Amino acid sequence: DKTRHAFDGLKRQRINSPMKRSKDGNYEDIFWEEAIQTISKKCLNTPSDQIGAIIGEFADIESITALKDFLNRLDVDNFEVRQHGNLKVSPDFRANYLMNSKITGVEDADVLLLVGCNPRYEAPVLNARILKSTRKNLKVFNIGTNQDLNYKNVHLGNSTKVLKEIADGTHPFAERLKKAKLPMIMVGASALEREDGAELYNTLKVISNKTGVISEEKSWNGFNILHKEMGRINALELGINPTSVNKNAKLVFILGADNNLRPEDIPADAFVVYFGTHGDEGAYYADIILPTAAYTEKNATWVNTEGRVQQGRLVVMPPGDAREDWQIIRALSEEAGVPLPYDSLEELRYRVAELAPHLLKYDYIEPTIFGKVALSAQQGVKTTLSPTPITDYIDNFYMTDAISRASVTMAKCSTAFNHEKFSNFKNLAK
Amino acid sequence: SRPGDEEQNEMIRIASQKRVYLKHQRVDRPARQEAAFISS
Amino acid sequence: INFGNYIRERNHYRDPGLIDHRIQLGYELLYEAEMHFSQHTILMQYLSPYNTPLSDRGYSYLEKVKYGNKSKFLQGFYKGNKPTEF
Amino acid sequence: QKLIGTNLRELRFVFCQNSQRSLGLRNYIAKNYWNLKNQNPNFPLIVRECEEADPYIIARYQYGVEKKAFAANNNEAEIENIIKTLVEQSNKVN
Amino acid sequence: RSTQLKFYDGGNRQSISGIRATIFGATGFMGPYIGAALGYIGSDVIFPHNHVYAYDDYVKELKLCAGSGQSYIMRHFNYDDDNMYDMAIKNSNVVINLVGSRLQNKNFQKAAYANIHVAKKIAEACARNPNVRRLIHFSAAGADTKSPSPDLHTKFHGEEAVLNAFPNATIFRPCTVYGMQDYFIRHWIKERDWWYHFNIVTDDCTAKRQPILINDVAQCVLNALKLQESAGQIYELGGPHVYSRLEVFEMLANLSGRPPKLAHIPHDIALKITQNFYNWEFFNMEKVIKDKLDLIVTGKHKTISDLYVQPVSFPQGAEQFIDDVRYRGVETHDNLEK
Amino acid sequence: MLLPKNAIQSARYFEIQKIPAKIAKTANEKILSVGVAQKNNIQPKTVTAQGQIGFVQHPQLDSSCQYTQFYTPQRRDIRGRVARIYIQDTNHMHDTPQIPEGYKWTLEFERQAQYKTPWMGWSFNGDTFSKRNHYFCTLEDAISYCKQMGFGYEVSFPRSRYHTRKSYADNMLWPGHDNAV
Amino acid sequence: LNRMRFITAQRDRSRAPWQSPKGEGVFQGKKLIVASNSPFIDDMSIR
Amino acid sequence: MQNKYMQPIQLFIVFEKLNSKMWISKKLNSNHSIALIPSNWFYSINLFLKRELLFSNITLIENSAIDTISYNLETNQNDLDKTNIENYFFKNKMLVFYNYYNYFLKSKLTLFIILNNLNKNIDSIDRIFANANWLERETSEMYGINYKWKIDTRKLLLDYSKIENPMLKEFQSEGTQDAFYNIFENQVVVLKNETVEL
Amino acid sequence: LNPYSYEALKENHWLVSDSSKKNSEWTHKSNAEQLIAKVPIIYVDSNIVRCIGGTEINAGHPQVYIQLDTRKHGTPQTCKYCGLRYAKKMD
Amino acid sequence: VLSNFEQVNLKNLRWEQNFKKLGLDSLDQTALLASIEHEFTILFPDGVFEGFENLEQVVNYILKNINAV
Ligand SMILES: CCCCCCCCCCCCCCCCCC(=O)OC[C@H](COP(=O)([O-])OCC(O)COP(=O)([O-])OC[C@@H](COC(=O)CCCCCCCCCCCCCCCCC)OC(=O)CCCCCCCCCCCCCCCCC)OC(=O)CCCCCCCCCCCCCCCCC
Ligand SMILES: CCCCCCCCCCCCCCCCCC(=O)OC[C@H](COP(=O)([O-])OCC[N+](C)(C)C)OC(=O)CCCCCCCCCCCCCCCCC
Ligand SMILES: NC(=O)C1=CN([C@@H]2O[C@H](COP(=O)(O)OP(=O)(O)OC[C@H]3O[C@@H](n4cnc5c(N)ncnc54)[C@H](OP(=O)(O)O)[C@@H]3O)[C@@H](O)[C@H]2O)C=CC1
Ligand SMILES: [Zn+2]
Repeated sequence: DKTRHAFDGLKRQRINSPMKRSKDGNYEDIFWEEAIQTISKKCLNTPSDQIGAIIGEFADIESITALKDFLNRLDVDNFEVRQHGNLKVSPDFRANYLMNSKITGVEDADVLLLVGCNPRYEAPVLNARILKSTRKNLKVFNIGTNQDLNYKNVHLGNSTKVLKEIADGTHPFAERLKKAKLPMIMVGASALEREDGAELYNTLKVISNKTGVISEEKSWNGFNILHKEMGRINALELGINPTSVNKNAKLVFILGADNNLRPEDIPADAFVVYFGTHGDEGAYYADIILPTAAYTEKNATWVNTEGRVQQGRLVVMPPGDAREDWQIIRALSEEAGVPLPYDSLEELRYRVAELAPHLLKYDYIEPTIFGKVALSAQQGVKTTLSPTPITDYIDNFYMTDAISRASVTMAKCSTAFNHEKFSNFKNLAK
Repeated sequence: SRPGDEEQNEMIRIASQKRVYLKHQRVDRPARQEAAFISS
Repeated sequence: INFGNYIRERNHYRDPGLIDHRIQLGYELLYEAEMHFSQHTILMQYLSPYNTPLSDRGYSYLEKVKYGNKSKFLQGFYKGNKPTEF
Repeated sequence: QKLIGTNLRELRFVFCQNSQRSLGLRNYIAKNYWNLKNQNPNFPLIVRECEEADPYIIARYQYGVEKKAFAANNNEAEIENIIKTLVEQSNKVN
Repeated sequence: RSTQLKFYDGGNRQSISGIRATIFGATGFMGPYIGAALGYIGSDVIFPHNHVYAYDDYVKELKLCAGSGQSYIMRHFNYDDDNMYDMAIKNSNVVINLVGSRLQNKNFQKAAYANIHVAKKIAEACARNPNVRRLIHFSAAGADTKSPSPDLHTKFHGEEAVLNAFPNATIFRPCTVYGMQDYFIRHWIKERDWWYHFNIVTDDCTAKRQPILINDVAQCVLNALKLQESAGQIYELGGPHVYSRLEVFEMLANLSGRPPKLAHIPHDIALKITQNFYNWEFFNMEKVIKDKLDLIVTGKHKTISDLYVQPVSFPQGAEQFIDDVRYRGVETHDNLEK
Repeated sequence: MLLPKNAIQSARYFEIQKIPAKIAKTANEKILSVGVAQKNNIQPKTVTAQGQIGFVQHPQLDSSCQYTQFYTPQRRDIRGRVARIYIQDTNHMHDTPQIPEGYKWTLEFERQAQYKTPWMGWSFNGDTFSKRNHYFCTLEDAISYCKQMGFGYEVSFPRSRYHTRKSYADNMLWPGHDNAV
Repeated sequence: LNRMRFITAQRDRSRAPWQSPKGEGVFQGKKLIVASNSPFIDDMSIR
Repeated sequence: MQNKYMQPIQLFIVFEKLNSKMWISKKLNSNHSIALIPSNWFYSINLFLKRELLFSNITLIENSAIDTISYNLETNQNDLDKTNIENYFFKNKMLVFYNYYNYFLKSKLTLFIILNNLNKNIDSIDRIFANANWLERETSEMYGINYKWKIDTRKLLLDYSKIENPMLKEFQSEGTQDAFYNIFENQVVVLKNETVEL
Repeated sequence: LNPYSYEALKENHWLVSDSSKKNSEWTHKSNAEQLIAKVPIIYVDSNIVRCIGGTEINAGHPQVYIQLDTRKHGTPQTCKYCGLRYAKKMD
Repeated sequence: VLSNFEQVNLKNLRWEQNFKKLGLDSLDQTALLASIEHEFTILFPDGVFEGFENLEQVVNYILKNINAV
């Protein structure tokens, strides 16, 4: 329902011109030339040490590639400014941050264990597929919150004690996994985004290797990660490290990020340039605002959670004076004096091929033969978890992103369904 | 006989071939792709 | 020279039949121009310079002054390609 | 191998996973990725696999400067030599 | 306030330029051209007018500037009512003023009214309306308080009043503009055709002239709108070169093939006759007075180069407008075909 | 929409199936020469209705595009544009349309500026070229048309339902013994 | 004379511009604090 | 079909090197017959028609062309049979059809010619049938057929100083340019096209 | 009676209501809503009422049938073609 | 006449070099020959028009011609 009725957000609260905010806080419209010139002057003045960036939720391959090239030419290497929550996963191998088993792997696995994941709220179609699989042959276990899943599940726990026991092998679920053939482990990105995300990730790696989730004889790799940000998936695909965080940044480039932003993340004295399409959030932290295109208005590439690379096509042109984000970055680089080697989509995609060629095979999942190496458990790692519950980030299914927040149908759905769906208890009927 | 008679015959031959549509062609669910791992 | 540029844009043709058809059309349009069948403003589109100002008008170099030594991509980006009102 | 972090800003290996032309680089990466990672904990070592792709080692040094080395039909010793040259040339580059 | 104007000039008549413009005094020679300049890119154009006769082609052709739904004609305009101006410029972010004393008017009171009262009221209305981003008033080159010409004398005060009321107003001071419907080339042709033997001059014909093409003037208007910094400054627009009246006569004669003949009438008697008899387009005191005066671009204000418009030379620009009126002497048989 | 396998084996047919490999000409392309080589090595060598990997082919402004008619003094943007070639299936709303779809390849052009005029709120298109889609019986014909007219083309291959066993007896199934665990 | 209302309504049917803050406003670090303009009531937060 | 009808087999009896493909349907008149004729024999066939005894009293009623490249069966796709004439439309660039009426035989004869060459070359017959002049001029201009040995190739029903083939399925009904009046040029000009979409 | 309240939305089919009925004058360029609201509820004995929007076929809207046997007794039901509201004469 | 064609430098002009050396393609050559015909009010037969290879040949032909104005 979100993907069916959230397009209404694109119809209002749309930024349609470059804007600048005065110290008093009075926004005023300006020309693209003026905005780019002032941004370039700020970039030249600011040393590369105190320049940082934030990746948005709806960032695409082309935009992230242009931003990465521009920051590299400016000598900026840190692409995160938020320190509260960062995804703890290395972008070296695709196998270590993509679902090794495809979306159809649930139809093949016999046991599926979720860690901090709520498929009903995130990827409901995946939840329906899991329902089909569990009705045919599949047993579902859950470590975290006990959400009202449409199918029966075995709730092992909510703390990291269960993970510690499984890793140590004293938990009976270790024997259960060993008995089971083609087991699958699905972990939500929030669990890896926890402060101990690296420790939890290492614990999952060792558990998978010990229990055979990654088996050469079975030729099976059941380790999976369910993401919550298409922009984060694209950044990982292009190789941007999510852990690289600039603690103190004087010049912040927010590429359409509206979730998790807080005043503490942006230093009071910083200069903020926000590439965005809606003004719900991130447009109030911005000293300069640059309109960008949406997914229905940008001819770009998108990599989904399972690693499938698809092409998002242009339906209608960006509203008002909005420009494509990659074009904006190209113009900014040229004005700042570090021109990028691509002037069109074809040349930008040639650069994308330079970085990672597999993104030029649209609607296809490129296999990787380094899954075992990437997910192998190293010796001497921390693997020390915290005694706290594992939770799910989604609270209101109908309000998760800026477009949904700006949508009217989503607001009607929220007011009509939140009170009826909220329940601190579990539906024992199912 | 003129030179183009062969081309005309080719056109007539190709015009008589049976034709089917992708929409009505059966497609079976592919089997699970066997994951491969680099040795050593 | 302008009509020469027009022909140069089409010089890549390698089909004798298409070339013959094009020559027939060209002779027809030339005859129309001779006989005043066409209007001067309608037929001067073939003779007009590709990148040079018309000799009977004063040209504006504001765009060149503003975007001196800037890539065509940046010039087009600043110019825009869609009305901004809607 | 211990100075990769300071010498370079990124290392990338783009190759094919089922081609003899890439076999050498493929095997070298599979064998030495963890060694290099342990030597340089936080350095970015990206690995990308695409069928029928030319082997390439891309070293990004600084200020958006990159050098691409064609590593086709190269033994593991040749890959070691190329990587060592790329690491050592950082001083000359900057 | 803000003088910025965001408009798209890459579209044709059916596009949306982003300019909503009210053009006062568009029934003159230059009015249709200025209106078409904005209309052809998709801008909305309003033409307030109180013109006699209503059925004149001058009023009629204003509808061709933009098209259907974009060009509007506001008839029976009252020039002494502020509500009329408010209605005219209510939805316009551009206000162009070309309301100046006609060459047919010799009354100082009427000239002052046209060149001062209307301009000041338009400027006051623009000041009242906060949505009027740009104001472009059309003055005359050589405007001065000591100028003998009542037109120039009143136009200087008019531009001063416009600047006082609306400090962000842009004042143009074009030189003698020529074109198909101008008062210079057409007047030359018509006078020589009506006399058939001479053009009647009333001075030594040493006055300097710097003609500019109306297309160049329109391009200057567009460039001034594009350039935000042009607001609140005075511009003098003219051709690349300066010619005297005698040189202009010689150039026109050479271009058209018509032998020149200038018949001199004493300036004093001509002035007395024109000031004591009825005046119309082809017989007026303003022409007699302006014959002696110099109407050229001075270095005291900004020039056309500042607007970044390269005007075309007078010999090249005026040649096309005299093709029909060409001397028919000895010509080749091939040229006889026509 | 599918002639018999290897029914046509003409040189022209094989040429239509084959896609050219780009040659770096622009300065940007020369700078990205490695990218061009990678794209040439990776993209599918030939186009057939049995293909499964989508790809984008640049416009081939060569002697082959001499048959285009959309290169005129007034308009010079139609040629070299990029189209989309895919099968348009029936909407999910209904299953038995009066005029069924999915029996032909649709060629589409991304729409340019679309604005509602102020006087009446009527929709206007900046360009009139991309209003209607084009239809072809075969992907080979569509690609041949693109090559002849000098348009670049993305190709996205269709996806259809997987055949599954269907039987009314599946409604009645014996769950099993009660004691079963 | 009221063409502006109709034009704005037609433009908003497809795309409604975001109303940016004007004048002096409260600041929390590098953030401008503005009350939500959504007519809908946040029932879950209220109760 | 309760009339006396005979196939026009004389053409194929005389032109012994050609194969016959003929149709008659109740969708047409009782005395109407369609046939397939190759382009390289079209001119000679018309020569024979114009002066054969029983075909002497023959008049070229109509002539036109069809852009068969974009032809698709939108309904009842499976009902198509190999004997239907529609099978020759698929994958063929153009199909030019002529229609004649014969008075001696009280018959109507249509000939279909398939053009597969990209330049659409075909021999004209306006030198045999006088009224074919303007018919072929219209066909050539509207569909771009390159008629050869034609009496007059000048356009007919198309605007001055313009080159286009509007009837091709690629072309859009709204055209590519609109004619307005320019005040600066004081005359009618032609510029790019912007139209209304319902 | 807040038009955006959950109760109001549920009662009005999740549409924002206009009690004054004046906004329609601009939204739909007519006062037909105000005019039709004046007609009172028509009470019909039968459980099902037939409406043709006139006195004879083809003089109104297509013949339609409205169920007056609501799950809650006496609830008026509005015709879709015309705004006439019919209710069962509960006794 | 050549002054119109700004590709060629009239200063260091060799009358024996080919039009291609001067910097004129076939279309430029045809335009230049037509311009020379207009200048001298003459008409080059097809054979000589196509046979011209440099400016010296044109000069010699015009010198021999008596109708040149
Ligand atoms: C009968 C009773 C018995 C007793 C006898 C009584 C007297 C009998 C008289 C018999 C002859 C009568 C002849 C006139 C008939 C009626 C027409 C007429 O009056 O002229 C208007 C008529 C209007 O011109 P048109 O060709 O019809 O216009 C066509 C379009 O409108 C033009 O279209 P366009 O698009 O080309 O427009 C161009 C522009 C014009 O073109 C231009 O743009 C360039 C010119 C602009 C300035 C024009 C200023 C005026 C120029 C006057 C020129 C006069 C001609 C001679 C010049 C000689 C120079 C050396 O248009 C105009 O402005 C048109 C001209 C306007 C003229 C306004 C003044 C006219 C009335 C006063 C004339 C006085 C002339 C005195 C001459 C000396 C007499 C000794 O023609 C003239 O203007 C020339 C008239 C010349 C003769 C005047 C005779 C009356 C005065 C004689 C002196 C006093 C009496 C002496 C005898 C007393 C005996 C007791
Ligand atoms: C059959 C009818 C014939 C009618 C012929 C009429 C001839 C002209 C009569 C003029 C009467 C003037 C009365 C006194 C004016 C007082 C005002 C003044 O200041 O005097 C100086 C006037 C004023 O002109 P001015 O330019 O000096 O000053 C303007 C006035 N102030 C300063 C107040 C603003 O000028 C004159 O010399 C007299 C008026 C000349 C008018 C010329 C146009 C006449 C139009 C006639 C139309 C009818 C045509 C009939 C034939 C139609 C055939 C189809
Ligand atoms: N050679 C030239 O063209 C030059 C022109 N200019 C300036 O540019 C302006 C436009 O050029 P141009 O078209 O030639 O000028 P015009 O004389 O042709 O036009 C003047 C306009 O003002 C109107 N007008 C005149 N008097 C009044 C009045 N008392 N009250 C209200 N409206 C009046 C006129 O309408 P109506 O028809 O009803 O009288 C007309 O529309 C000139 O007015 C002049 O100020 C400056 C230098 C040279
Ligand atoms: Zn009813």
